[PDB]
Amino acid sequence: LQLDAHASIHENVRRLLQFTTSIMEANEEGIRKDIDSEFLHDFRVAIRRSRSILRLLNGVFDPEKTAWMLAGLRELGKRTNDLRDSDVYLLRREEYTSLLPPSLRPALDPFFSDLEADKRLHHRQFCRYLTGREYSGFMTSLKEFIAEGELPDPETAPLAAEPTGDVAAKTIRKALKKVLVHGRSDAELHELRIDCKKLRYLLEFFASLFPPKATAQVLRQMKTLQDNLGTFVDLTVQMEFLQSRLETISEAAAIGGLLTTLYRKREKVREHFHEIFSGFDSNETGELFDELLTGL
Repeated sequence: LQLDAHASIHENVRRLLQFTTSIMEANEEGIRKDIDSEFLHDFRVAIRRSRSILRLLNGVFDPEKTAWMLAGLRELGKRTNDLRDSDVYLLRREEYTSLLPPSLRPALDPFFSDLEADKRLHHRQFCRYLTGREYSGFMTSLKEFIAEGELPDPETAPLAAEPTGDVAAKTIRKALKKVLVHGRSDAELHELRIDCKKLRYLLEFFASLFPPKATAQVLRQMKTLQDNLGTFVDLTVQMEFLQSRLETISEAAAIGGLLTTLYRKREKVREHFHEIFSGFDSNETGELFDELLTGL
């Protein structure tokens, strides 16, 4: 993504949406033809990033347009959830049967055949949504709206006319601050993980304003904090799923198996958090951001 450093933040956020919506549209065929699971993944990342930035930078667009985009994107994202789960868990097939004693492994067959049936249903549901008018009406209106370069009423869109550099340095700095304030359980790790996502999204949005070498230095600096939190949440999610699948004797032993194995690992991940954040919460970190943001 290529930003104009002296353009208003309204201009640069529009450029972001142009970019992310073009990703959504580019990935529709691969999803519909079921080429592989990466297409839906990239489609979801584009939505998540759009929603995140539009919310972090509230006041860049007219308030009615902002709520309309956010509500539309939220519902679009929601539409992708069931199909994404289906792809995701089927992809864990080799891995899941590898955690189990060879005696519990065959009891996972009905579980994966259920997943394949779910995949078929969700694929059809989502494709029917992608080829309908509600989706295409939304996307057409969205593209049309993001083509509008004219600045909105600054009374109710007070951020729109501000210079990007200013906004970039202020928002990143505040996002880093939130991470540290908050880092200094379960609920603490879930929240902190979102703090880091929000920081990462801003970095990736604003990257073309920086020298390449300091964006990477900063993202490498965050990487183990983000790996910790991301794995901890993903395992929680997996456990929540496997939990639910139980309510619906061999198969039960197998899932109790996976559940137990993932709970174990999640506690180890947990235990290693404090070390990692304490290493991130350093004077060096705060300098690396100084170097990134200097002169903005």
